[PDB]
Amino acid sequence: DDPPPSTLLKDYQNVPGIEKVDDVVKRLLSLEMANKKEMLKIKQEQFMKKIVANPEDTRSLEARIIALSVKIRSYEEHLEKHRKDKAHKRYLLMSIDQRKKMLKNLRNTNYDVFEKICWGLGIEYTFPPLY
Amino acid sequence: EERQRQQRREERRQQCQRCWLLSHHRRALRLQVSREQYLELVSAALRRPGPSLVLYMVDLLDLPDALLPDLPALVGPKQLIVLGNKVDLLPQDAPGYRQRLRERLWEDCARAGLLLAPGHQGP
Amino acid sequence: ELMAWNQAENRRLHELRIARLRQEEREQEQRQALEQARKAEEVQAWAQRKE
Amino acid sequence: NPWVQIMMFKNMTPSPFLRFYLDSGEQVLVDVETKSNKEIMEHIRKILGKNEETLREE
Amino acid sequence: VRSSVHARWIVGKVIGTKMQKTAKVRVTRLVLDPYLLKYFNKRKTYFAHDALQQCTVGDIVLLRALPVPRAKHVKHELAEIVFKVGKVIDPVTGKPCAGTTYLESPLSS
Amino acid sequence: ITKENCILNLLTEKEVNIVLPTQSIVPRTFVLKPGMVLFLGAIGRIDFLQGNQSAWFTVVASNILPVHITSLDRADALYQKHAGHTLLQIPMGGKERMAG
Amino acid sequence: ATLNQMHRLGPPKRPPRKLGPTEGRPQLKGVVLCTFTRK
RNA sequence: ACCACGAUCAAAAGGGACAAGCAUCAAGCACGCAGCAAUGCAGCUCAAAACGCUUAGCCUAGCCACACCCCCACGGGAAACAGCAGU
Ligand SMILES: [K+]
Ligand SMILES: [Mg+2]
Ligand SMILES: [Mg+2]
Ligand SMILES: [Mg+2]
Ligand SMILES: [Mg+2]
Ligand SMILES: [Mg+2]
Repeated sequence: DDPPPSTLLKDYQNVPGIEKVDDVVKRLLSLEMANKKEMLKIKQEQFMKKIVANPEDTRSLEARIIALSVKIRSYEEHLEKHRKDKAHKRYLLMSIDQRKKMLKNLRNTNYDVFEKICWGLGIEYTFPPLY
Repeated sequence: EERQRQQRREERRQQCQRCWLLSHHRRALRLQVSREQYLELVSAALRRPGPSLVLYMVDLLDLPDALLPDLPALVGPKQLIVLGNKVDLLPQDAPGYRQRLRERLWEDCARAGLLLAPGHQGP
Repeated sequence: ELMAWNQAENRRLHELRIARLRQEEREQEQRQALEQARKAEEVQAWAQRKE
Repeated sequence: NPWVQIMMFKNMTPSPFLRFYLDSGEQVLVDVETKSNKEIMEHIRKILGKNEETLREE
Repeated sequence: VRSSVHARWIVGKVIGTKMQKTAKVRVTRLVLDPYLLKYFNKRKTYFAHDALQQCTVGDIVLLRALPVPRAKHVKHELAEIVFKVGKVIDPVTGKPCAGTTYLESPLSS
Repeated sequence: ITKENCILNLLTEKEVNIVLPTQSIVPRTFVLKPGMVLFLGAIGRIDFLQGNQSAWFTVVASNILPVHITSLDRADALYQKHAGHTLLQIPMGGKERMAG
Repeated sequence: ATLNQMHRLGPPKRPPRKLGPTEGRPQLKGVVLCTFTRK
């Protein structure tokens, strides 16, 4: 599910006094009047809060997996409309491959975080075919 | 057991209601009759004028075929394709034995009063 | 006796490991202090711009 | 030592080490971090290597 | 004289757990090429009895020969798990680790 | 159409299974001089006699039908002794079957 | 070829030597069928 | 030893190792596990060469296999020097 359109942008969510503000400025500063990239940023921020131990550390493998997952969701939403977009088809298939690679590395290094990631993002890890 | 696995290999190289109906399938496929019984029962339907074709099948091992001269009465004056079966069970005596078998079938048809009209013939 | 000697050598290397890691902890503390100062300055500037 | 199973592991632990499994079930751990390869040889020879005298009797 | 099984102690990686209480382990030995005089890994599959079903694909395990084979191909039993997949504890310092980095510092204790 | 004058009519199910080849046939060549006899199972026999010189006989039959070569004088006795049984595997049933 | 490739392929395998007119025998006995001359 | 304690020697059985060519032989088709059993699971080998065809006595203080043929030998084919000398 997407964030509500009334949610404030990530950059305008900790500014002091944002609750003492007129409705019109709230609309101007919401996801209703921004392109899709802020909504994806909000999704990423929510997942980082929900899954990882340190939401601020973005270089960790779990953070990269979450980022690639939101990107993959974006590609699937895009291809649901542009069925003949071969470039974005390539991008989606590749991104799935590297997310599988990151999941393999996380499994081999940190199993607890791997379980948490797989539960939080609804990812079913599958072992590669032998032939 | 050994022959069972062998016929499995040959098959590989080839590549309530249902129960009793499959039984009927086997029984109907296995039906056989004599020659004169054939002439008096089955030839009537096969000599109905119209568009028709006969796939006469002959066992290559069991040649000459004594049924071949009797075809004009059995099936009638209609198109006929002779199929030599069980060619895989024949040793390869020399290269091109298959052509020799095909020719031999052709002269065997010729000896009987069968018209040989292979390929394009005319209007 | 040889196993006892191996255990003693392991303990000695463990003490050396503790010394090295305490050193590394101290330089890491001062490094992260400097880096956190930089991050604090950046955060102040950015938050004020958004205000 | 043709009959001894030697096996390798890469980047599984923060520090390098050797582990010997004996017939009795005992395990001997030898930390080799900060050590030179010659030192590793001398250490393993000392702790689990046949002395020269035994080789001479053989 | 303690067992009829040739291989007494062996370390391997678990490659299969689709059996009930039996783990399929891959054991690597070094074999000298007689011509090149270089050592190459030769692989052999072993079946190890896992009573508690505690093996996961990818973990490094140690196997001990049974006094006698319990089955056609089951001749060993899991003595221990040397390296649990993704849950390795540094034997030198005794701390959990993730690859080459400490999950918890040795100094925390 | 059922073939008249066929051995397969006389044989039983198992005997028909043995006689009818199921795998590709392998020839069997035998050089015979005048005064010798070839037995294909208990079903076929050939006596060679009054021949100016030797000859070759190549049997094309099922690989599980035994081919047995003998002299003319011993052929009859061998046939009576081994009709049925295992040396000449077709037909089967001992002397009970050979009565029919 | 790298060491791994040579390990995979293995030692070179000389093809079996060709038999000549004598089929690998010093001499052969023969019966003359006809005599002639060639250029 | 001769009373066996057991040594020497060495079968059957369990574990391991053990020739060459051909992938124009790529799939094998029950080849596994667990349970006292009943039964349950669906598994096992394989491009690091399984399965298959062809070739050859071998790793020589010697060893293996065979002993007219049907691998075997109750039975049958049939009447046996691959023991020495000899043809
Ligand atoms: K033999
Ligand atoms: Mg034995
Ligand atoms: Mg030979
Ligand atoms: Mg014998
Ligand atoms: Mg002699
Ligand atoms: Mg002889």
